[PDB]
Amino acid sequence: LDLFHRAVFPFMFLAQCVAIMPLVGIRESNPRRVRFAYKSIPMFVTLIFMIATSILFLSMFTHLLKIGITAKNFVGLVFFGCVLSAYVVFIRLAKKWPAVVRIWTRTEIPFTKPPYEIPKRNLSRRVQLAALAIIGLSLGEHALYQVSAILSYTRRIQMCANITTVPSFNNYMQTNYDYVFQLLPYSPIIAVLILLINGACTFVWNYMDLFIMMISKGLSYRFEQITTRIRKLEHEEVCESVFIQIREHYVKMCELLEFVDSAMSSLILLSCVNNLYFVCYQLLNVFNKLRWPINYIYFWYSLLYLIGRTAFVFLTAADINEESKRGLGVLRRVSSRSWCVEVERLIFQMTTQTVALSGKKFYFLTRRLLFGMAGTIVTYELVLLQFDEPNR
Amino acid sequence: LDLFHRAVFPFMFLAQCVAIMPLVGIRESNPRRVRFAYKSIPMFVTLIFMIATSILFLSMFTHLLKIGITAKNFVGLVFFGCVLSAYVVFIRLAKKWPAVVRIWTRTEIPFTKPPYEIPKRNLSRRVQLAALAIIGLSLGEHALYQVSAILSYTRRIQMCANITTVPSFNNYMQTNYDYVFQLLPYSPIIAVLILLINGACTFVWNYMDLFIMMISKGLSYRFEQITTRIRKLEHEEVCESVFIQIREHYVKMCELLEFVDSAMSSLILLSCVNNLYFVCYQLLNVFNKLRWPINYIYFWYSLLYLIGRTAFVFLTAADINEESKRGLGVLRRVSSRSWCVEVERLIFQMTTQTVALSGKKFYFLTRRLLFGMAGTIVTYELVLLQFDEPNR
Amino acid sequence: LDLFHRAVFPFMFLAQCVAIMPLVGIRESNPRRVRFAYKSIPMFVTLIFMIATSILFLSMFTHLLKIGITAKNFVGLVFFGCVLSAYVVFIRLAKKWPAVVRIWTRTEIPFTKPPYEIPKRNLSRRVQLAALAIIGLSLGEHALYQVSAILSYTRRIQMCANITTVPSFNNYMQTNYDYVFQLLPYSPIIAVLILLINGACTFVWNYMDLFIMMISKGLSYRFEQITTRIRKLEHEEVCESVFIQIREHYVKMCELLEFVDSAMSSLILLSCVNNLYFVCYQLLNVFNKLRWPINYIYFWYSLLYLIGRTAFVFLTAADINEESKRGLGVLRRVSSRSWCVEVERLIFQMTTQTVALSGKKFYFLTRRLLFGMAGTIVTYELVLLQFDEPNR
Amino acid sequence: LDLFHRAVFPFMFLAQCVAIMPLVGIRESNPRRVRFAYKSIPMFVTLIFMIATSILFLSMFTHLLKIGITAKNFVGLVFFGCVLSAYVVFIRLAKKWPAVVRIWTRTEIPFTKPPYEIPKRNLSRRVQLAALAIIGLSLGEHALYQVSAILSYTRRIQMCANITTVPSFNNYMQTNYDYVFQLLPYSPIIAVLILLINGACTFVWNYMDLFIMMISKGLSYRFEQITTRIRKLEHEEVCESVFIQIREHYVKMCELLEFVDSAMSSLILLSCVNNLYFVCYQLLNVFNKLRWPINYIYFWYSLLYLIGRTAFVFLTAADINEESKRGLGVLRRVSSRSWCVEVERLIFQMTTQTVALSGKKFYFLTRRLLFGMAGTIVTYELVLLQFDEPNR
Repeated sequence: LDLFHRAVFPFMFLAQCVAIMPLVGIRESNPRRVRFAYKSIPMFVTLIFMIATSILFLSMFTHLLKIGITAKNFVGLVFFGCVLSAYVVFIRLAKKWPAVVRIWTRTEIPFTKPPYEIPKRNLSRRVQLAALAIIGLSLGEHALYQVSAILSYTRRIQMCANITTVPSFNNYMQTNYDYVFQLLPYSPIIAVLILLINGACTFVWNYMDLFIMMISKGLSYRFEQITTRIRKLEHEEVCESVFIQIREHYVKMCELLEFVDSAMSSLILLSCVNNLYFVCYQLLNVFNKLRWPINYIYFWYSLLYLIGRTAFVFLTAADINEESKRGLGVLRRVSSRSWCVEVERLIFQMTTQTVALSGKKFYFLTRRLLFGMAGTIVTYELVLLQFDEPNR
Repeated sequence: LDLFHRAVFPFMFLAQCVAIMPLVGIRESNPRRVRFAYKSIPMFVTLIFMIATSILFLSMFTHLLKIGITAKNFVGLVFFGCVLSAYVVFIRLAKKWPAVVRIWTRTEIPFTKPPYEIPKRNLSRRVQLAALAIIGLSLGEHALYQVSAILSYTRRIQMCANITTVPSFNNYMQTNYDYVFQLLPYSPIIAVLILLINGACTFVWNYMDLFIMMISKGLSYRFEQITTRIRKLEHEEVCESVFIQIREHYVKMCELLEFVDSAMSSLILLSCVNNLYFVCYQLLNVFNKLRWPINYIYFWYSLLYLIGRTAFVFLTAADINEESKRGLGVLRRVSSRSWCVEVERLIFQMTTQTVALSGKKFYFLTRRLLFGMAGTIVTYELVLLQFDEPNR
Repeated sequence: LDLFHRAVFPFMFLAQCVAIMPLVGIRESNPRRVRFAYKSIPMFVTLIFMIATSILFLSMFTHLLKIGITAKNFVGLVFFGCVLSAYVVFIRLAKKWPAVVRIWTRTEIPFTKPPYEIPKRNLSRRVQLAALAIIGLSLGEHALYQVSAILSYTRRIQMCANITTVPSFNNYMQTNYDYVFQLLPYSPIIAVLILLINGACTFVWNYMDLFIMMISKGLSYRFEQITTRIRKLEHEEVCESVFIQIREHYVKMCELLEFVDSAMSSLILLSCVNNLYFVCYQLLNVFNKLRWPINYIYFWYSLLYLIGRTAFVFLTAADINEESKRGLGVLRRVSSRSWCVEVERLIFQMTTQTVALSGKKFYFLTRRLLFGMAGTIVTYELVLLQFDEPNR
Repeated sequence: LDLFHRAVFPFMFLAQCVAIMPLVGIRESNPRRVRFAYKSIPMFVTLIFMIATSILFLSMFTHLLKIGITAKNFVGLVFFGCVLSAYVVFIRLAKKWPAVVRIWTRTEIPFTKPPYEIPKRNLSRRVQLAALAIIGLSLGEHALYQVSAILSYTRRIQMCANITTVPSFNNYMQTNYDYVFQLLPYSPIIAVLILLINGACTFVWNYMDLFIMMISKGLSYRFEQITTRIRKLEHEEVCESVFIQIREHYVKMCELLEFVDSAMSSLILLSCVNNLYFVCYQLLNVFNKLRWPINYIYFWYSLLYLIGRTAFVFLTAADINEESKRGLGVLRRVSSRSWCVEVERLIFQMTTQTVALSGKKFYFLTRRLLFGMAGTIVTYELVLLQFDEPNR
C-alpha cells in the first residue's frame, strides 16, 4: 500500500548498510516490527563505523596540530566532526524512530481511503525519484573526486616532478590519502578499508540531507492530499461534516509534523549548520585557480551540487508550509451560506499557525527562510572576501 | 471598453516588434484570438533576435576570456545573459499568456459595470502614461549614451591622440563597438544591425520592468475600484448582499493576482535580481571620475534612471498591497448593526492574507520590502566600498 | 480648553517667527481661522529666510567645489540641504494644515467630555514640557557651540599663532564663518544677519524633531485617555453601548492618525533620514581628538543631545503604538458574560492593525523599529570604522 | 508549600549577603513581611559594597587614563560600570519587590490547588538546580581564574624573569591586582578586602543572570502547570466552566508576567547588553594565543561558560513563550461540539499576543530572538575580525 514506511525502507536499509540509523527489522513491511536494541548486528556495524570515523578524526586532528590549525585546513575537521555528529544524531533518531514510525502509520491511515486519492506520482515514486537523484548526484560527485585525484596524481607524476617516483597504488594511498598512515601501519587492506570509510563518510554527509528530503516529501504528500481534497469542493456546496473531517485530518497532520519535528530537530539543526558552513567555504574558495581542467569541472560540480542540495532540502521542507497554505486560497472561496464555525477555525489555524519543520524552534524552514539564508550567505561572503583578498 | 488587454496591446505589439513575448493576433481587440504557436512569423523574428543576442554574448565571453574576467568587465556578460534570460522567460510567459489573458478578461468583466465606476484616469491612460514615461526615459538614456559615445570618440580623436587616425564611422564601430568584429567579418550592414541588436537589448532590459509596471497597474486598477466601491458606503447602511458581492469580487481579484503571480514569478525574480545587481554596480561606480562633463551627465542620468525605475517597479507592485489594505480602514468604520459574517470574513482576509506580487513566494513586493531592499543595498555598498578603496 | 491647537499654537507662533509653517491667524484660539495664503507677511518672511538659506547653501557648495567634496566636509551641504528640505516640507505641511487642524479639532471634541478625564498632566503641560526641554537643549547646544567658537578663536590667537593678528569681531566672522563672505561683500550688518540665519537654520533642524514630538504627544494624549477609559471598567460589568462608544472613538482616533500620517509622511521621512545620517556621522567622528577641553565638552554634549533627540522622537512616536496596545491587556480581562461582538472587533483591530506614525508606509515608528534602527546604526558604524581607521 | 518566594528566598538571602536587592525580612517564609526600608542593616552593607565597587571603578578609570583608553583595556571599566549598574538596578528592583512578591503570591494561589498538580520536579527543586548549577559554574570559573593567576605568577617568577624577586603574597597583590594600591595605602587587610570585593563583583555579575533565570523558571512553572491542565482534557468532553477557569488563570498569569516584566525591564536590558558586549569581546579575543596551558583551559572555560549562561538565560526566558504556545496545540484539537466562545478567546489570546519577558518592550525574549541574536553576534564578529587582523 501507499505508506511512508513502505516507500522509505528501501533506502533506510541502504543507510543501515552504510551504518546509519541502527535498527532491527527495518526491511519488514510491518511498521510495528522495527525496534531499537543496543545489542544487535546493526548496532555492532555502526559501532565499528563510528570507531573508524573517530580514528579518521583523530588522524586529521593530529595532522592539523602538526601542520597548524588555520581557516582553510580546518574544513577536514569540520567534515569529520559533522560525520560523527550525524552518526550520534542518527543513533538517537533510531532510538526515537519506533514511536515516530508508529504514529506516522497511525495518522496516515485515513489518507489511503476515499475521498483522498493517490496523485499521478505516489509517495513511493516521489521518494524513489528524490533518493535516486541524490544518490546518483553524490556518486557522480565522488566519481569525479576520485577521477580528479587519479588524474592530478598522474599529471603530478608524469611531468612537473622529474619522475623519481614509480607510479603505484601504494604511493597514491600514502600521498593523496596521507595523515592516516602516520598513526596506523600501512596495509593494502587497511588502505582499501580507509577508502571505504571515506566513501561511507561522504555518503552519510549526503544521506543526512537525503533523509530530511524524504521526511519532508512524506509530510508534503499528505498535506497535498488534504489540499486536493479541499480543492475538489470548489464549486460544490459543502456540509459541516466534511469540514469537520478536513479540520480533524489537518489537525492530525499538524500533530504528526510536530512529533516528527521534535524527533528530527537535532538532525535539521546539524544539517542546516553544516550546509551553511560548507556553502560559505565553497563560495569563499570559488575565486581561486585550479591546476587542471578536470579539477575545475570537479570543483564546480561539487559547488553546484552542494548549493543545489541545500536549496532542495530547504525547498522540500518549505513544501510543507506551501502545501498547508495552498488550502487557504480554496477555503477563502467557500460560499457564504456554507460557511460555519469549522471553516473559520480551519482558516484561522492555517493562516495564523506556521506549519513547517523547525531547527529546534529557532527558525522555521520556509521559502522566506530560504531567501533570508541566501541574503545572509551573500553578506557573509561579501565580508569574508576581505579575508580572501590578501591571498590573491 | 476599459479592459487591460485593450490598454496593454499597443505596447505588447511594440515589444513584439522588438521580439518580446512571441504571439499571434496580439493586435486584435478580441482577447480570445491571441495564441502561442511555435511556427509563426513572430516566433521566427524572436528566434533571429535570440541568435543575434547569443552571438553578442559569445563575442563578449571570448573578449573577456582574452582580457580576463574581473568584477568590473563582467557586467557586460551579466547584461547579455540577463537579456537572454529575459528572452527565454518572455517566451515561457507568452506560452502561458493565452490563459492569463483569458482569466484576466473573465474576472475583470464585473469591474466595467455599476456600482464600479471609471476613475479620472482610466486604465488605458494610466498604462499609456507609465509606458510613455518608461519608453521616453529609456530612449533618452540611449540617446545620451550614444551622444557621449560620439563625443568621447571625437575628443579622443581631435586631441589627446596626436591624430594619426581619420575620423570615420568604420573606426567608431571597430573601436567603441569592438569585441564583436573579432569573430565576424566587418560590414556596414553588419555594424548597423549590431547597433540595432544592442538597442533592442537595452529596450528589452527596460521592457522587463515596463511589463511588470503595466501588470501591477492593471491589478491596482481593479483593486482601487474595489476600494472606491467600499468607500462609497462610508456613512450609509449596507445590506449583507453588497458585502457578499464585495467579498466575492475581492476573492476573484485575489485569484487573478495568484494566477498572474504564478505566471510572472520567473520574470519578477529575474527583474529584481538584475535590478539589484545593476543598482549595486552603479552605486559602486558612482565615486570614480569621468573624463568629460557629457560623460558625467550621462552616467548620473543612467544611475538616477536605474534607481528610479527599480523604485517605481517596486512601488507599482506594492500599490496592489496598499490598495488591498486601503479598504480595511473604511471597513473598520462599518456601523455596529450593519456588521455581519461577510464583513468579518473580508476584514480577516485583507488583514491576515498578504496581497501582492511575489518572486516565486520567496519575497512579497511591498513597501516594507522596498525599505528592506534599500537597507540591504546600503549595507552591500558599505561592504563593497572596502573593495573599491584600493583603486582610488 | 484642553485642545491640541491651544496647546501647540504658542510654539507654532515661535516657529512662524523663525519662518516655519507659514500661516495666518495661527495665534488665534479658534482653530477655524487659520488658513494658508500665498500672499501674506509670513509667506514673505519665510521666502526671505529661504532665499538666505539658499545663499548659504550656494556659498557652501562653492567653497566645497573649491576645496574638494569629501565624506567629511559634505556634512555642511547635507545640513543646509536638509534645512531647505525642511522649509519646503513645512510649506507643504502648512498648506495641508488647515484640514489637519480642522479634523483634529473635530475628532478630539468627545475626548473633552465624560467619561474621559484630564490626567495629572494635561496636553498643554505635556507639550510645554517637551517643547521647553527641546528649546532649552538646542539653545544650550548653540551656546556651547558659540562659546567653543570664541574660545578656540582666542586660544588660536593668544598662543600657537605668534600673534600677528589683532583680535576682532571682523576677523572672527571672516575666519570661523568664512565661505560666505567670498561671494558677498563684507558688512557688520551682513555678518550679524548671517549669524541669525545660521541660528535659525539650527532652530529649524531642531524644530523638525520638536514638531514630530508635539504631534506624537498630541495623539498619545487621546490614546492614553482611551486606555484609561478602558481601564476604569476593570472589575465592573460593561454594557454593549459602552464598548460601541469605545470602539467608535478608537476608530476615529485611528482615522485622525491616518490623516496626520498622510500629511506628515514627508516630514517624518526627512527627519528620520537626517537624524540617521547625522547620528552615523557623529558616531564616526566620536573617536578623533579635540584641541581643547571646551571642544570636548561641546562635541560630547552635541552627540549626546542628537542621540537623545532621535531616540526621544522615536519613543514619542512609538508611544502611540504602545498606548494603543495597552488597552488590549485590559480588554483581554473582560468577563465572559459581558463579551460581545464589539469587544471582539476592538480586540482584533488593536491586535492586528498596527497603529503608529509611518515614514510614507515604508516603516512604522515603533519600539521594535527603534531597536532595529539601533542595530542598523551599530552595523553601519562597525563597517565605517574600516574607513575611519587609516586616518588614525 | 510550593511557592516562588519559599523557593527563591534561600538564594535571595545569599545575594543579600553579597549585598544584592537590599530588603528586610527576606528570610521569613511569609511573603508579606518583606519590605524595603532605606534605614536598614542590609542597606548599610550594600552602601558599603557600592562605595567599595565605586573605589574600584575610580581606580580602574585612573589607571586607564594613565595608560590610555583603548578597545581592549576598556573591558575593565565596562565590567565595573556594569556591576555598579547592577547594584543600582537591584536597589530599584528591591524597592519594587514588595508589590512584585505580593502579586506573585496572590496570583499563584490557585496553582497550588486541584486540578493543577505538582510535576516530577517542583519549583523548589527547579530553582535549586538552576541556582546550584550557576553558583557552581561561577565558583569554578573564579577558581580557575585564581589558579591561573597564581600559576602565571609562579611561572613568571620561577623562570623568564631572572628571579630578582622574592615570591610573596604582597608582590602578588601589588602586581596582578595593581591599579588599586596606587590610590590607597597598602595593607594585608586592604588587599584581602579588595579580593573579597572583586569576588563579590563577579558574583553579582553572575547573579544578575541567575536572578533572571530564577524569575523565568518561576513563571514557566505556572505556565507549564496550565499547559498540563489543558493537556489532561485531550480526549475528554470539556464544559464551558473549565475553559472559563483556564482562560482566567491564563489571563492572571499574563498579568503577573506583565507586572514582573515592568519591574525587571531595567535588569533584563542591562543583562542582555552586558552579555552581548562580553560575548562579542570574548569571541574577538578567542583567536589570540595564551602563554600557558592553564591559561588556555581557564579562558576556554570562561568563554564557554559565558556563552552557555547567555544562551541559558535566553532559553529560560523563552521557555515562558514556548510554554504559553504549547497549550495552543492541545486547544486546537478540542472537539467540535465542545467549542465555545471561551476557547476561541483563549486561542486568539495565545496565538496573537506574544507572552514573554521583554527588554523594556524593545524586544521580546523568545527562541526567535535568540537565533537573531546569534546571527547578529556572528555578523558583528565577522566585522570586528577586520579590526583584529592587523594585531596578528
